[PDB]
Amino acid sequence: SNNSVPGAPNRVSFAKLREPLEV
Amino acid sequence: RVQGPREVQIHLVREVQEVYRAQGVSIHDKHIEVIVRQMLRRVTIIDSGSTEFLPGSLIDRAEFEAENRRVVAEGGEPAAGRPVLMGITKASLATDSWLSAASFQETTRVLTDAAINCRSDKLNGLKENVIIGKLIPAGTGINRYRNIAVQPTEEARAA
Amino acid sequence: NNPLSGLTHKRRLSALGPGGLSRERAGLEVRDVHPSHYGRMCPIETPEGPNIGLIGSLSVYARVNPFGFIETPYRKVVDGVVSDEIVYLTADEEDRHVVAQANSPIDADGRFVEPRVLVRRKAGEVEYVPSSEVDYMDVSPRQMVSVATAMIPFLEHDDANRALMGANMQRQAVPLVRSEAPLVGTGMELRAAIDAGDVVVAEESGVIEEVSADYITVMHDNGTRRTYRMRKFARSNHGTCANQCPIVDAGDRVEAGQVIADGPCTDDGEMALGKNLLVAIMPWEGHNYEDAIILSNRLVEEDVLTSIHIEEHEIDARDTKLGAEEITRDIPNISDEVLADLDERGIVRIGAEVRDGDILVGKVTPKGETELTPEERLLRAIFGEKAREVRDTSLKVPHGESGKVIGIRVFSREDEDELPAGVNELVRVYVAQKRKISDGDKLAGRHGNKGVIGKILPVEDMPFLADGTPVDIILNTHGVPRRMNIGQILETHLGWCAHSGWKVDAAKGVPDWAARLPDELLEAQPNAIVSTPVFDGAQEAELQGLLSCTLPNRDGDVLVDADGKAMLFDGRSGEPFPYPVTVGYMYIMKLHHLVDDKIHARSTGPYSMITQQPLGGKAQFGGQRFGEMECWAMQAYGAAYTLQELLTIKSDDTVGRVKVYEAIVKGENIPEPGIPESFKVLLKELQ
Amino acid sequence: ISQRPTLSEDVLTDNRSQFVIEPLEPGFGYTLGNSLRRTLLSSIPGAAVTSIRIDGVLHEFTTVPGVKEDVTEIILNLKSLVVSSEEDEPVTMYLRKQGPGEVTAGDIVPPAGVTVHNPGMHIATLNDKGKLEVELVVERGRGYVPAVQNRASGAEIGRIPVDSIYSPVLKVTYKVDATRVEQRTDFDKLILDVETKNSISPRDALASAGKTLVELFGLARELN
Amino acid sequence: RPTLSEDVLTDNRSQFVIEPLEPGFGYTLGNSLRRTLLSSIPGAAVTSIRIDGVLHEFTTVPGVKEDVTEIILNLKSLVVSSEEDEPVTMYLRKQGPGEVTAGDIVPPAGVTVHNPGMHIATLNDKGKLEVELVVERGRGYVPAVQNRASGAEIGRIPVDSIYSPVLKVTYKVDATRVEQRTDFDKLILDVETKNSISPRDALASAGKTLVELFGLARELNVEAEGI
Amino acid sequence: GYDTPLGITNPPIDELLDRVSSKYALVIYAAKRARQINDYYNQLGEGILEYVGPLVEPGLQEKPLSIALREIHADLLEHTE
Amino acid sequence: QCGLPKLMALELFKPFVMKRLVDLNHAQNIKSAKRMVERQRPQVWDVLEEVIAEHPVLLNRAPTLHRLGIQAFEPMLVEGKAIQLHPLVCEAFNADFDGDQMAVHLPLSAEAQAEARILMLSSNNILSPASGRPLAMPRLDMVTGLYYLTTEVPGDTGEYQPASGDHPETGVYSSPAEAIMAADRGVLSVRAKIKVRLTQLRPPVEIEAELFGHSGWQPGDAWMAETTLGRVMFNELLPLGYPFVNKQMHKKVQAAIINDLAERYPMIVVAQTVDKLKDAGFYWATRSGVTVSMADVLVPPRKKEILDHYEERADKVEKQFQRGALNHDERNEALVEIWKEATDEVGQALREHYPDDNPIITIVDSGATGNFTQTRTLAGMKGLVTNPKGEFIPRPVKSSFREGLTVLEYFINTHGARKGLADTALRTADSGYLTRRLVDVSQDVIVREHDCQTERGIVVELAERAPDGTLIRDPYIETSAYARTLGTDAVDEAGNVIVERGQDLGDPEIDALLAAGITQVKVRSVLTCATSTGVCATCYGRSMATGKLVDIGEAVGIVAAQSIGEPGTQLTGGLPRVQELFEARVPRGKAPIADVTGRVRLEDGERFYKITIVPDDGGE
DNA sequence: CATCCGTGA
Ligand SMILES: [Mg+2]
Ligand SMILES: [Zn+2]
Repeated sequence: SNNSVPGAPNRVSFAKLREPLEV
Repeated sequence: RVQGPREVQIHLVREVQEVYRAQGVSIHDKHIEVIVRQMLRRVTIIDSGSTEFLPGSLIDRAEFEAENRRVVAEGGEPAAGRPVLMGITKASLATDSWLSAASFQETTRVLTDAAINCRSDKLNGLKENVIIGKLIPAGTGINRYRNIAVQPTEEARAA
Repeated sequence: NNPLSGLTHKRRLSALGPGGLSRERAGLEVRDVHPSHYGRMCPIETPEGPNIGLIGSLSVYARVNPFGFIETPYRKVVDGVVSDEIVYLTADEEDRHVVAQANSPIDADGRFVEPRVLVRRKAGEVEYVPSSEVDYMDVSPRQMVSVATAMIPFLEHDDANRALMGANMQRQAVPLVRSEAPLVGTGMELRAAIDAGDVVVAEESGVIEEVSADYITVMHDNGTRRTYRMRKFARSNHGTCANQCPIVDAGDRVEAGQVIADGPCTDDGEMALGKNLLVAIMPWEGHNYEDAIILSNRLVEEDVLTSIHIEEHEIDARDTKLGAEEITRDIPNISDEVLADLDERGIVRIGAEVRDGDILVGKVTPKGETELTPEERLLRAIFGEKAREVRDTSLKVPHGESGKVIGIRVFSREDEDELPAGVNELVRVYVAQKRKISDGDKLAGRHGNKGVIGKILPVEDMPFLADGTPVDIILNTHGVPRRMNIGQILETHLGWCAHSGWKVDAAKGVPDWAARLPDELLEAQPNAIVSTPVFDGAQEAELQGLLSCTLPNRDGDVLVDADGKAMLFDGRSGEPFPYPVTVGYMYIMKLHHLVDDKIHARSTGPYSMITQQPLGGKAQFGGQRFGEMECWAMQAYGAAYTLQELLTIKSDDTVGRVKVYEAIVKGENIPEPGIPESFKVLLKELQ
Repeated sequence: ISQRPTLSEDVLTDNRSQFVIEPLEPGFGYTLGNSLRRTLLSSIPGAAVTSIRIDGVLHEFTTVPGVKEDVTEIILNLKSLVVSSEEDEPVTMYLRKQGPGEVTAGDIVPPAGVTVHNPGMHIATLNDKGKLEVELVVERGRGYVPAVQNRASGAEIGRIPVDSIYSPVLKVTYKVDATRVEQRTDFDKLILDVETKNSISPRDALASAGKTLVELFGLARELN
Repeated sequence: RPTLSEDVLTDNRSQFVIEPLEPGFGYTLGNSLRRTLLSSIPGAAVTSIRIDGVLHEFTTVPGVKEDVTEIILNLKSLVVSSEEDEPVTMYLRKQGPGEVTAGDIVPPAGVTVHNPGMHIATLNDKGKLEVELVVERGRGYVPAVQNRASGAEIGRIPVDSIYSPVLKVTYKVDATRVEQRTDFDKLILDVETKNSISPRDALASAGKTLVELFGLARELNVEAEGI
Repeated sequence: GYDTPLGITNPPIDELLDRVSSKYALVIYAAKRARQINDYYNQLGEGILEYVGPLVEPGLQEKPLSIALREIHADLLEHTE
Repeated sequence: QCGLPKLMALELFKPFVMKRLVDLNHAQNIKSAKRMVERQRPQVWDVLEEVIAEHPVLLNRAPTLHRLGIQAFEPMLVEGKAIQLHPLVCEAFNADFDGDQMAVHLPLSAEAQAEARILMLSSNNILSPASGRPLAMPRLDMVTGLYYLTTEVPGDTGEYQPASGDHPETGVYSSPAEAIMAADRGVLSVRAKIKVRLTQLRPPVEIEAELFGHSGWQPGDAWMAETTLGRVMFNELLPLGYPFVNKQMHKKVQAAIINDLAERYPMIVVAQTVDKLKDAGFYWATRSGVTVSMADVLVPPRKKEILDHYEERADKVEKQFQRGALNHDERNEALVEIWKEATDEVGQALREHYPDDNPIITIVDSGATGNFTQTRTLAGMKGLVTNPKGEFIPRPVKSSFREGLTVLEYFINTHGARKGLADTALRTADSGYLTRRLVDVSQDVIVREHDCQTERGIVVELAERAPDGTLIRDPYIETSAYARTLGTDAVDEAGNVIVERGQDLGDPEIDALLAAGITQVKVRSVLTCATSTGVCATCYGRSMATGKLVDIGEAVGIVAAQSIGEPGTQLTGGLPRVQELFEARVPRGKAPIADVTGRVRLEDGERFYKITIVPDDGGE
């Protein structure tokens, strides 16, 4: 997932793990 | 001043061309020459002579050699003339019609001078005619083509 | 324009305005991209026109400090060890320090991999620097971009020229009848939709007590009830269709901050700026020559690219010197066939159909008691009909406009509705149109790939795959490598993998190419949604591999190859196209440049009050301008009579244009032009 | 160098059916199955809704009190409604349902000679206190006929013209087995693939396709 | 409105104009009618030949101007109608100075040559020429490698068989404006045939042929259609 | 030797240009005759002594310019500058 | 022709339709006929169809940079609300289809329509008045489509095979009607080299003389050829009477054919011929199989190998500067050279690695569109980027766009991309201003007479004398001589005159002087010829658009201005140089010239250059 | 040949 914060549809992401801060 | 009026024309045309050559643009020398021709149509007044030509004034070759053709027949001193090269801007401003000049650039300057010299405009040009709404003095506008009578051949006749 | 249009426009960095600079004062230094703009202001998003570089958007992660400067977040590295502690830095403060790039490899604890890493330094200079000297590092790879910019998948594959247009055009997207989320995302599509305010977010947690198309009621945990009303079929500032629909069903458990109902251009709380179209990268009978676009008629028969457009028509009744304007159903010399769609007051009835020229609000005004024509006096004695003193001043439908009347707003001075001095009755009729997509409508993708619809073929004419499915959109191959925006190509590949679904081979282990691929993407369903964050996400090796993973259709056959291409059949000749064509799915947006607005013409009409020339604009029904540049073209040709006509009897010849209209309708010859009234003006201005 | 009258075989499935036609001329199979494909997708007669009316509604762009959907989304849901009518002239259907619960294509009441083939189709989720009285008009036609045409005829202000997708055909394709073995054994075998909407049979679709084409190719045979 | 059929003419070929077709049926009718005239009409042509003074191909025939190649080609253009399916054989022999044509050919019973004025080869003095021809029947076009064993291996030459009596067909699809609709299709069709059959007849046969195909489909129900 | 000229390309301008001094002349040449033909039709209804009518067969609803341009090709007009 | 919307035209011809409505009694007067058109009654759509009959309209597309910016068309009523435009005139309007609009002006007066159909009709303005080259030629899909079939593929199927063994000659067909049936069966490739007997195509001039003795080829006379099936279909368009062309159709090849057709064959032939080419280009662009994939775009094999070589040659330069043996001005100057060399070797790595099947290269090398420098950027590497100063950055973008640029790379490329868009907007403003100055200065310049009669002209260098012998064509031949008219009889060494005076120089008339040996001709110029007002016709010579002598009355002054300003957008001296020349400014360079001819006396000093010249003829 | 004001882009 990318933004697992609100209760959103699951959009899987090619990524290096981004945990600095939410937009 | 070194190589004369004809050489300076050939130099401009090819130096101009050289810029469009490098970037892959092909303009025929013809079109360039048309503009170049318009730059040298004026010669300056070295000595006034008997003429009414103010010294240090750029006047057309046609006018310069026709006034020096009238004064030569009059008996007075002809004005000494040296050829002069003009940039297209000031050349466009030095035009005979104040209408064409004012409708180009520096409109406040054109009118100030023209209203003082009492310059009368013969509405005979492209920019001149378009403004007043006359047919332009070129193409299908010239009297040669404009005044044409078309009639059926004597062979052609109602049935 | 869209939930993003607002968003983008709510945060803009303009150097224009009072206290700032003028457009002519700005040289070439003010406009270009400065080094300090990193993470603060976007280098991509800026207008194309004469305002370029003087207008920009704020970078995503940036914020404003109490002194009016722009701060930006960086992660703090103690000693080669990344710390979650974050401090916001200003422009000049960062220059005194040294910053590492976001994508630099980091230990699971927090340490760096290589001693020398990529380093950002004052004055836009960059060098390799030992790990002992590293002060800070970027928050995100996508730190330097703006909101609309980060919504461009595979941004780092498109040149800044087209990527610029890719950002600018998203702004002009149009809200469709219903909207789908893109198969290829970037992750930004969620937070953009929420922070737009044009969706409905739940304030406090609870359960949906009742849901209707009109409103949603939420039963909280403490007992209180908040009701969220749905904006239904409202006209935006730009005539687009702000229409909201409830997502949740009655009885759903909803937490705080969750989207319970989204608006236009939104699908399940995500920015839905377009549709997912089955693309084909090929020339086709020239109909897509020079950036034109061919569409499947399926997009017309299934309203896939159909939009609703609302217009507000206004008219008032004032107090005049000859009496007062009154809004009535009785208009002089009009049949009952024309008035048929009005009510008793003179207003059109809601739901009625209106075409151009028809009457919306019947108003008549007392015309001045001037001596009527002796020839019209004679004409009124024969038929014995006495003239009324009321002239028709009705509100008719403007040329081009048409649709269904979807509401009336009337304000009367009588009904105590407070009006400006002089006005009695004011009427507002609202008319919506259901514009399907047609020829000349400007479409675009996110990669600066624009163009208009050249032709929409019948569904059968369309180049189709082996299983019979016809493609939706046929883009031309020629206009791709030139623009350097081959991110539209990568979107097509990943777009196909997302539609078919895939499954990496786990037998004999996890393959070496899909080794950096996170676990959750090793198996995907048909019609799956994925994220390709800018400066992260998919890489060319994984994309190529995924093209091999493509799951077969219902008939048990794979349709595209490892190249991403497939074999098409020409729907016209039947024979198969000689070579494999690149097929996949692309996200295409409907931009707000529609022919139904753009088209305009005029025989005769209104004229300038001073120069006596035609007026200008479609709004005033004015004619085109034949400028100084166009008069040179005529002059060059030598078409004196054409040029003369345009500037005389076609323009401001007061007596000419009238006698030209008569010569035409009588079928005679065009008379000789006179004197341009404008020239008379000049000779008087000189005087 | 061989002569044999052709065949027209069949390998079935409920919704879709494979037709096998052989033996055909070399390089003829493609431009033959295509002429059927283009006849199917465009000019096969079917039936669908043309116009509707709702209680308390005068135009497409509004909401019924108590219902979750708006008329736009409701009309858009009814586009996937599958209908088959024998009445060559227009007929009127009905749908009336009140209180809580869901309404479907099953609650539609088709008169004599009209049949709904997909009753499980969702139309609208009527919450409590929500009432929905509708009135649908069904006609026979072919291809695709836009809504915009109904309105100018004289249709009263109550009516809401809806797009018509008459085409009962779903998806058509083909593949060809050409035996190019160097001999007088060179022929093509056609495998046509036709899937319908459960409005008509795949066979009945190929039959109306042929009847059309036969009548068209009969004008090339008539003398001057 | 029911569709019309028209004709603009020339001796060997002519153009046919079909209008007005229901929108989208021009192309639906286009390539399907072309591939029928070119492939689905039976005739007769030369399968293989045999020359007396030939043991290999590169050397020309003794006493003949033309090469071995240019004679095969001239023979390909020979138009012939055989009455029996089974392969027949015709002999063409001539000697001395002059020119050999298609009227010099000795044809079997029920086998007709339709262009007896066709140039074939220019023989000179002391120039002998004896040729055995093998005539079969079929459809369309068949390559030469497929006919490499249809003559005695003492100089048997495989020839490209052009069975089809229709030579070349092209088509264009313009749009005619019916009523207010400018969507209707107009089909123009160019057809050139041999000297065997008229184009006007080659279409009727090509037209009747296809009616049979679409019969199979129609037989099942004959539900609905309108003209 | 070419294909049949369609619509506004007929009469072929090349053959039109053989019967005139320049492109510009042909314009006034034709147009002034187009004026005569349209006069004749408007005058004839109520006036005698009109210019000579169409020296060729007028196509159904043929434009006066299109009439003139054809009879120029028929050499049925005289040319004066 | 042009597609005019049914909605646009009705308001355009509104009083022309009202006229015929009361003619055919649909309306009783002019007031009611007006009401009919506004209500859009179904009657008027039949009436309007008759009104616009051969009544030309104008299509203007701004900016109007040259006179072909406004062209006439025969209006065609069309469903929809968009204007339909011909794919060829897009080169003239410089109009694409990314949302471009066009103004429409309807001529009323009898003279105006005459001017439109004759002077301004698009089918008459085929050539550029600036160069005489075709603008209405195959351009994008068309060129790639034709280039397809005229290509000769070596081992493709159906190819001609010599006779050997027991099998005769394979690949020889009697007629084009046969070869058509072969590819229809699947035996023949439309790109394979075969042998066919043709009956309706005139053979090459070199072969016509061999097979007929120039007995005058005739429709029916046969001859054998060695081309491909596609090259035959292509020559049926040119069509008859034009010598067969057995080559593959690069754009330059197609540019030659049309330019030849412009000369000899008449206008209505060219207009129809080029039209056929368009229809052929698109149909074959379709079945050309030209498609962009991630697979068709391949990164070089020695990608990392080559870049490691020059990065190693770079680190050597960095360490040579680290010791301070290299100047800072010299350090980057060498670093620029290293990576410039690197980028080249990457491009070479693509050409040979890329099949000529590759659609990315197929489009580039066929002159259709795109540069290989784009292909390099896409598949190889971006290379050097420009500084805000303009100088090339010492740091190189090693990544291609297929691989994905690094975050920092995208940043610096973007900077350059923007400043490019800014300048492209600023030059245009300068270009249009220069244009308007040029127009005003040459407005009184019109062709008023037929001949000045003066013998004055100017010398043109026809060709340069090769050192070994023979001759070398001058590079300025096309632009300085080819359209001129002679001012003096051109004689060789003999007393024999090759070209008379008063003769226009054509293509073969250059070769008559080129082979004769004469390398200098005197030609009548606009400069030399002197008349009262404007210029003469003869001096000016061949109008680049007509291919014939300029008509008396043409405003050659304005056309010249447009012809100079139109392509001014494509410059780097540059455009400021062009202004510096036409405005006669005392230049920046200010290079000195010799006052009197003589022996040069160089006496350089390190602080200053001084040049003395001893006069050749006495003098001081 | 280099500055100061006014006029354009
Ligand atoms: Mg554009
Ligand atoms: Zn002269």
